[PDB]
Amino acid sequence: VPQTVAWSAKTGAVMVLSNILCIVAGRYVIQVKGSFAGFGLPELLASTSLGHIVGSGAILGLSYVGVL
Amino acid sequence: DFSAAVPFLKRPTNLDGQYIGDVGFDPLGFSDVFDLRVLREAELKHGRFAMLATLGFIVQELYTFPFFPKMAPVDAHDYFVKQGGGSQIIFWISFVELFGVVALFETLQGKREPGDFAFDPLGLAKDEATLERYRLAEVKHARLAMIAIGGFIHQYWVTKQTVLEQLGNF
Amino acid sequence: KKVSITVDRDPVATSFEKWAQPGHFSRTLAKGPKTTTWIWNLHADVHDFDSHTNSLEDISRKIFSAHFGQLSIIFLWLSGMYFHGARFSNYSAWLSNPTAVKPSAQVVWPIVGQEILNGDVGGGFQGVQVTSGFFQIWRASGITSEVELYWCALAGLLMSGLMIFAGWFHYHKAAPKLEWFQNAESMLNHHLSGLLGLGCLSWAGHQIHISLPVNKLLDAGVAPQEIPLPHEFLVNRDLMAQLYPSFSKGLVPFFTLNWSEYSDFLTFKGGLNPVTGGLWLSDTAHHHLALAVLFIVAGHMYRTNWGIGHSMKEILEAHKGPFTGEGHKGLYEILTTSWHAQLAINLAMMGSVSIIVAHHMYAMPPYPYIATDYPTQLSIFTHHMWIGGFCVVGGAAHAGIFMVRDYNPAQNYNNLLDRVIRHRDAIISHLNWICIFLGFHSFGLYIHNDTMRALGRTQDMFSDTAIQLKPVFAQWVQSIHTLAPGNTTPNALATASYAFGGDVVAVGNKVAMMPISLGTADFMVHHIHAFTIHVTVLILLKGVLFSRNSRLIPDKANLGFRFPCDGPGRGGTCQSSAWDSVFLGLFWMYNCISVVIFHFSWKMQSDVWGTVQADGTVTHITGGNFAQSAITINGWLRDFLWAQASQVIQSYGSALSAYGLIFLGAHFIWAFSLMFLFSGRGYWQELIESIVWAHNKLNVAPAIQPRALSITQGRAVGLAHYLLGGIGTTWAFFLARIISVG
Amino acid sequence: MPVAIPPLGRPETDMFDGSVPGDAGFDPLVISGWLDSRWLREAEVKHGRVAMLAAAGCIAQDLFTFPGVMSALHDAAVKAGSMQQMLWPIAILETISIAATIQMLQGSGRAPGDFGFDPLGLGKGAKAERMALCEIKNGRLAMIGFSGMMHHYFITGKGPIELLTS
Amino acid sequence: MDSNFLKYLSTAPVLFTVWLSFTASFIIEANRFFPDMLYFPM
Ligand code: CLA
Ligand code: CLA
Ligand code: CLA
Ligand code: CLA
Ligand SMILES: CC1=C(C#C/C(C)=C/C=C\C(C)=C\C=C\C=C(C)\C=C\C=C(/C)C#CC2=C(C)C[C@@H](O)CC2(C)C)C(C)(C)C[C@H](O)C1
Ligand SMILES: CC1=C(C#C/C(C)=C/C=C/C(C)=C/C=C/C=C(C)/C=C/C=C(C)/C=C/C2=C(C)CCCC2(C)C)C(C)(C)C[C@H](O)C1
Ligand SMILES: CC1=C(C/C=C(\C)CCC[C@H](C)CCC[C@H](C)CCCC(C)C)C(=O)c2ccccc2C1=O
Ligand code: SF4
Repeated sequence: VPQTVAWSAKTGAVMVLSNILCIVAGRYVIQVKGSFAGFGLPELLASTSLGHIVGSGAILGLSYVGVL
Repeated sequence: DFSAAVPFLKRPTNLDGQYIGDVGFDPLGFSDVFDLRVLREAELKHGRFAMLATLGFIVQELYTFPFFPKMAPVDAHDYFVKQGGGSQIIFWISFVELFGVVALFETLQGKREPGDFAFDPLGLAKDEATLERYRLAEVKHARLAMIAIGGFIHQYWVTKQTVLEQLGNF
Repeated sequence: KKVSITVDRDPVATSFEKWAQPGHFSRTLAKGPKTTTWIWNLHADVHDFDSHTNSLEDISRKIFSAHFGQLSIIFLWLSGMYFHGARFSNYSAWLSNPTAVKPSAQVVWPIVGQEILNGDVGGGFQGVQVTSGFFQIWRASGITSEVELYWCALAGLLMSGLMIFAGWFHYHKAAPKLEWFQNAESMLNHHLSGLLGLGCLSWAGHQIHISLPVNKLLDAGVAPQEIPLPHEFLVNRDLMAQLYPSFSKGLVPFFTLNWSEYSDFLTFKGGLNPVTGGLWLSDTAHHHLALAVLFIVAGHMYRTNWGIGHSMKEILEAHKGPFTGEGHKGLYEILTTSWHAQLAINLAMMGSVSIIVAHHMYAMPPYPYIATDYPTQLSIFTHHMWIGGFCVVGGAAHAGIFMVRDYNPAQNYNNLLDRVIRHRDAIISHLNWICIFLGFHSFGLYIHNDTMRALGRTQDMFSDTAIQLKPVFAQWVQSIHTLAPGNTTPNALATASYAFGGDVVAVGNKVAMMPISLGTADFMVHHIHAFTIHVTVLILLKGVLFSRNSRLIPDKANLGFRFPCDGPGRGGTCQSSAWDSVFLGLFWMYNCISVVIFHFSWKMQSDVWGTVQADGTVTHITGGNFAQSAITINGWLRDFLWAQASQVIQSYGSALSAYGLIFLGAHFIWAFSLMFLFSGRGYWQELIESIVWAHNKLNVAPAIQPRALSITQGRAVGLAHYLLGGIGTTWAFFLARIISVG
Repeated sequence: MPVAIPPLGRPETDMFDGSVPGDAGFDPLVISGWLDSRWLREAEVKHGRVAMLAAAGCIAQDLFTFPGVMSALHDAAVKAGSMQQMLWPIAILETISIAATIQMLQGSGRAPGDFGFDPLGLGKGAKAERMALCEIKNGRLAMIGFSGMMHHYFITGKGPIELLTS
Repeated sequence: MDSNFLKYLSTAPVLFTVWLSFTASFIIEANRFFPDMLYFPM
């Protein structure tokens, strides 16, 4: 079984970083919606949902490879 | 506008008060899809069965015919399944229910009220106002006995005691 | 918003008037019969909604409500199976002794001696043995009593009533508008995330919370009556944690991404459960949970009222290259306007999925005690193979219907459809050549082997003891999949299936699964399969691509999808429609699926299924005769057809005698079909003229003038009785053989 | 008009027209602009009334118990079957509230949180609007207050007033 | 009873199915109460 870790501040840091990266990426690449003008609740929900998806994948992968 | 019984619900459009006992109570909207004549015939039939059932639980446990063994009414269903009286009662109810089918077809043609079987041999309703008053009384007793018969049967299933002994202790 | 709910209220009055007017839906048919042909026409075009009206909205409403009606029928059927399992089955005795009680959920009444069909099925029970696999499904679901089966039957009946009410409501009371139906993105989002995703998630919930503890107690040897009820597994976390200790940790490991804590009930074991011979239920629970996550993620792809999401029209129009002109442009309009194109795609996909189900369900048995239930395995493989073949040919048929009816060349200029039509001759010619090549170099190997074995030259045959045709690629793939645990799937304990290689998983002295080796005979029969599939594709694709016109008939689209001919001219134009191509492709599908199921039956009986005895040797049902006999047609005739039909022809006077009767009756219906297939309409019309004279002589000629069946109806009736006869013959033969010997 | 936070201003939605009771100009995520107004108002009033009953319950049960014997009370009353017997009438009342909220979203004359119930007559006339404000303010405070008493219980296994006096 | 429903019940497939089921039920009940009648007893 691949090693997963208990919740810590590192897990929170990775999740927060992935969420913020996905929020900025969603600001830049979403075609149909000063830089945060037009920023609405569905776009925030989509970006934070991708942020949990990317953060979960990154946390599981870094726990797999030993970076924790 | 709104229902007379439930003040925060709108009045169902097909509940205009033509049927005695109407307080505009239909939150699931059964009258919006189904024929109200059929629903009222079903309500009165279910209720009259339940009224006779509750009176039967009271009398049939107070008194029992000498030509029958003594047992509880719920066990009496299972006994008369095998003895053959229950088949006789089911047969005669079915026989009357064939003319009930004919009466329901007459109701759907608009030639008969949804509860009118023209059965008043003792002449108890003389004039109109008495008939509306007894209609409201019958509808209320029908609904009340429909709740009460389920109460009787389920409480016997849990306590294994009849109504009148359950009244004496707890 | 753009995606919204638009509904018309009370569009069609609920009335019995049109029930008394047969043919009301068609202006041609509403005039009433004058000939008997009308009657056939009344049953032939009735659910062909687009030919009754041109309004897409009314067609869509009819389709939605008919789908509700089909769902009601399916729910009634399921409720029937649950009820007949509850009341007329030996399911409790089977739960106590799965390896020795034959499943049976049908009991016949004694009338004319048919009570002999109530065979001694074990468990103190007499009935007809059933092979649908419902007992194994209910054991996998954790159903331990017949009371639960009664409640399941009630749930099925209630859902059937709900579906039929929904059909009446959504046609006759509140019919959605055309704009509601034309939301492909919203429908895909809801059906991917809500239907498949939440369905997988809730079934994973049932598997984790109900199926795993009950089946763990069953495999440990606990009697079904002493197993706790499922709600006790729900509320007593200590009882759950006795079997899986990670349940003591609750839902904290899920939300904190400490998922490995759940490794005791979410596993990646692979292989099979040694006690039951089925897949590990923990593996299935992780599987359905992972599928739920993937499906819910996939259900957020497509654009809806809010700005996020993909637009499928943009995706299609962006994918275009130098070989393909305008590319995938115009396909979104086709697939949002033509119901027949969607039916073509979905029927093709559902058929391919059913075929995949048959392969993957024999090879990795998913239910407890289903692997050693050989009649169930053979029945479900054959059944889902047949359903798959029928649905694939139906996808081709409704593709041809789209091409004749709904195709518009103005909206299809230089896109992929237009370019496919414009090089149809190259496509069909290359497919024709590859079909002839496959036929020669696959079937002529069998003919060559027949001749060599008949001429006494065994060293000149294609066999493993002779000139060899080794299936090296499939053997290499088998070696890879055997070497995969620990190397390319390092966290899997065992192989995905033991059919690729490994140990002999045996349950109750019967082989659940063992390696399925591939030799010269397997090479020849897989290339026979490739030949038959390519020829079926040739027939169906030639019919679809030449449905509108050809060099023979330049105005074929004006004649329609379904016409008998364009007359004896041009040399003869018989069977020129796309419908007739579907008619021939159904025969070739029958041939293909028949060879596939024969290969399956012989290979499993010869090399996989059997009894395990002392020193670990496996005695197979036919003793390994496939390697030397399946290389000739004589070997298929003698060692498979002649040898294994002994059980169905000696079934008279036993419980399996119904299979012998159905065997004879299916041979009869198949032969009866050849009267319709080989003959023509004019003979029967003149014979009917003479019979009409006979009835006219006695003044008993009918007012509805009797006519011979139409040419298309002659073909359709011959094909229907042919398929029924052949499939019924294989049905009776398979079932009698595998019930007797397995 | 009350501007809760001056840099972000007052959201331009169907809500914050000023007719809705209890508006402070506070909706920074602008959830009102994406979900219906009456649904959110009904949700707020129902959450507030349930939390008011909950906080009053925590205080009153810690003061006194009905004759005959927090989260442990939920577990022990489920084991007693009390919670099912309290789920059943609440379930009935909530199925009629399903009906009422469906009609209100369909556009009937019912205001959100209004169940037509005023036996004392304290609402009739000019009071109710202010009372509505009072209700919603108390409702919001209840959602804070109970949220203390449970999590505090999670720390101590102790009731909030009994924690306060100890 | 609705005349249109009766007219639907009078259609050829419904009446065919009902009449053939009725005939089949006669044959089945006759063979249930008097089985194995290879011959007319004389
Ligand atoms: C910090 C970043 C980070 C790191 C280090 C990792 C690291 C890892 N991830 Mg991970 N991941 C990340 C971010 C990260 N991920 C993000 C952001 C996501 C999105 C949510 C994912 C989603 C993800 C999934 C869903 C999975 C992983 C898995 C893995 C492990 C891969 C094991 C392996 O060899 O692959 C396997 C290598 C292969 C070659 C296998 C092939 C896989 C399939 C069967 C083939 C499908 C391709 C198909 C044929 C189509 C190709 C045809 C084409 C021509 C069209 C590895 C430890 C896997 C895992 O945990 O396994 C235990 C796994 O299932 N990751
Ligand atoms: C999450 C929402 C959702 C779900 C679950 C479905 C589900 C379904 N749709 Mg669908 N649909 C949706 C949204 C949804 N749709 C939307 C938004 C649109 C408009 C764009 C459509 C438009 C649409 C059309 C036009 C058609 C369907 C059809 C179907 C059925 C496919 C056949 C099948 O597999 O049935 C078997 C699967 C089942 C789950 C059987 C049970 C059926 C009931 C209705 C499920 C209800 C579940 C309920 C929501 C939650 C209760 C479960 C539990 C908590 C008690 C299936 C029931 C087809 C059909 O057959 O219509 C009748 C069809 O023709 N849908
Ligand atoms: C999702 C499934 C599906 C759906 C909804 C449709 C829908 C449709 N198809 Mg299609 N089709 C399908 C699957 C489907 N098909 C498959 C799988 C095939 C391949 C066999 C075909 C082959 C096909 C052809 C070749 C044609 C259609 C046609 C039609 C249209 C009218 C059908 C009609 O009125 O028949 C009314 C219903 C009947 C006549 C009942 C048929 C009864 C069958 C033949 C016998 C059943 C025997 C039974 C199973 C076992 C009996 C044994 C017992 C006696 C012992 C309609 C749009 C026709 C059309 O004109 O389209 C424009 C047309 O020409 N389809
Ligand atoms: C056993 C009966 C039988 C046989 C042998 C064939 C043979 C053939 N059919 Mg056919 N068909 C049949 C029954 C049969 N059909 C029936 C019952 C139907 C009714 C629905 C159809 C409907 C049908 C359609 C609709 C199509 C075919 C097609 C084909 C061809 C496939 C290409 C191929 O395999 O080339 C290889 C040839 C063979 C396997 C034939 C046997 C030759 C063997 C190998 C020995 C050769 C020895 C040599 C010639 C000896 C010379 C001796 C000298 C004295 C002459 C082929 C000519 C397809 C076609 O023509 O396109 C490709 C096509 O589209 N058939
Ligand atoms: C419709 C209608 C009617 C009505 C009505 C009803 C049912 C009236 C309901 C009135 C209520 C429930 C009023 C408000 C309660 C507010 C609370 C509990 C909020 C927070 C408490 C906190 C934070 C606390 C506390 C604390 C304390 C003290 C102690 C410790 O624990 C610690 C802590 C510091 C946390 C009637 C029938 C009358 C008729 C009328 O014509 C109209
Ligand atoms: C199987 C079996 C048998 C049996 C049996 C039978 C007959 C079993 C049970 C039957 C029935 C009818 C049960 C339920 C009855 C009524 C209920 C629940 C009413 C609730 C009313 C409420 C909540 C009112 C609420 C309300 C209130 C307060 C006022 C406002 C309105 C409303 C909101 C609606 C035998 C013995 C016959 C035969 C055999 O041997 C075995
Ligand atoms: C036999 C045959 C017929 C004759 C079939 C007749 C016309 C159809 C018979 C249908 C019957 C009347 C319906 C069902 C028959 C039942 C077994 C008994 C009759 C029931 C009556 C009450 C109608 C064709 O018309 C035909 C047309 C084209 C190619 C081949 C053929 C062909 O082979
Ligand atoms: S034989 Fe029949 S199908 Fe062929 S051309 Fe003549 S009429 Fe048409």
